[PDB]
Amino acid sequence: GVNAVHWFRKGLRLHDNPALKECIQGADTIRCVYILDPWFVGINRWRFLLQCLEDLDANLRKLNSRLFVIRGQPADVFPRLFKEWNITKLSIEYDSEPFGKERDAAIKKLATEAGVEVIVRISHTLYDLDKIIELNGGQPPLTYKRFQTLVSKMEPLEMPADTITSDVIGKCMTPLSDDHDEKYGVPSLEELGFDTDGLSSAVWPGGETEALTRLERHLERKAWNFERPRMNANSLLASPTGLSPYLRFGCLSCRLFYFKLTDLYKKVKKNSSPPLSLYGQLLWREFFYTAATNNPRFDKMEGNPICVQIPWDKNPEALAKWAEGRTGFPWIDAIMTQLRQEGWIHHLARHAVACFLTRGDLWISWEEGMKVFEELLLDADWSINAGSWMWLSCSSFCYCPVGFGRRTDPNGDYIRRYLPVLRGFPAKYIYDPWNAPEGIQKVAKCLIGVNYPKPMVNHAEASRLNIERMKQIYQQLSRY
Ligand SMILES: COc1ccc(/C=N/NC(=O)CSc2nc3ccccc3n2C)c(OC)c1OC
Repeated sequence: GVNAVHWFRKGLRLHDNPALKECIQGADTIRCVYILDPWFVGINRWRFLLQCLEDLDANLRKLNSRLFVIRGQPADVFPRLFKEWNITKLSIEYDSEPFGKERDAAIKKLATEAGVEVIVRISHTLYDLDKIIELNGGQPPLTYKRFQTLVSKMEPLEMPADTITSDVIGKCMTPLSDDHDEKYGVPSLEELGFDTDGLSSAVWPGGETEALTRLERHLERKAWNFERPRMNANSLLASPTGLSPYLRFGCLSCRLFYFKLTDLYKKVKKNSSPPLSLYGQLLWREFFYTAATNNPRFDKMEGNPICVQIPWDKNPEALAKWAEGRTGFPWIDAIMTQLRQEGWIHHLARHAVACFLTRGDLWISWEEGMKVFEELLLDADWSINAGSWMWLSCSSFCYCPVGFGRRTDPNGDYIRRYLPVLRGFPAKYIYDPWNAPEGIQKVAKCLIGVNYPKPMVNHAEASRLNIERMKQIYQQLSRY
């Protein structure tokens, strides 16, 4: 009969999954596979992924199916699967990222050689990015405002695809052996080799089920403005309404999010012509995917045509201090600790630690900060992470590491939550503990230089030098 495989990579969901819906159409058997290579990334990313697969597996059970988790690399695994399962249809959600496109072109050639039809559908982005690039003339818009103009002229988005249900599955069945778990089951972090003794309950549980619950809560919060919210101290904490990791893994469809937001706006504001500001989260995301898709050096400075060639410092010791939250600036270190422990920090917290590392204090390449966020951050994939780091560092498209935190959370509770060694300090000194008298340091049981490091730069001197560097660079921008 007709034996189909849907290959999950992103799009880790059953709702709005047109590739999977089309693949099941006219198929006698369906197997959903995730190809896992744990030896080819921080532990919170692995955990989030595994939880996404457990959720997918549980939701597939409802359809008399299971997720097949296969170890290895797609180029080695799919030829054997095509033969051992007699596959003639393989579906994927389209991946616009350069190395994804290259991988998928290689797989499509194997599938062509084996007599397998490849179904590719766009549903990780709102638009066909290639059509945006055609509308701008063959080059991506390199400013957000130009991106918004292009997008506002595009044909309206079609409805998200129907969720896979039993009436959709129909006659299509999944052949299952009794030892499915032993051979195809979702592994634990331990079975990938990680110690989990230090881990607590995940602040960001993976999965489509979690995503659809959060989407509902997110919309209620927006219904009880549609303008960009203002950050306060509470905004720094992970929110039960946060959607960004779910959008990054495809647990939540960006198109379903778009339609629900539009429906809420129309119900609350009573106009069918909402401002594109309603969609800023999704359109910035779409902007960077568009910028990145045809630029295989998007995550690099040298050889990247859109990146200013800035002579960054090379300083592995300062880089590691920043990455490990040992800068001696409690605001910076608390943010980097939350990122390390939980996998998410507020975007203005991102601005602060990125400015500190790059154009503000340490003059280290944005490429280095990007790699750290890649390991630790749940919601930033290759295109978004690179684009955001170039944007922040003034490389394409000055935060005070004391006063920003002090203005955001003057009582210092954010610091005390993530930097316990500093809990004894009073508010007057919690953001600048080097300024506390030796008496206050001793009472706080935290000698600066012993129990918590001294600040790694003088901010005023470092920012003054770096602000002059960036002014001179842009005063001669064509040189760079
Ligand atoms: C240093 O790294 C980062 C720096 C900044 C941001 C985002 N800051 N967001 C704003 O300033 C308000 S608008 C907005 N919504 C977006 C959604 C996606 C991508 C960009 C976005 N922008 C600009 C970030 O998150 C992606 C980073 O992580 C990699």
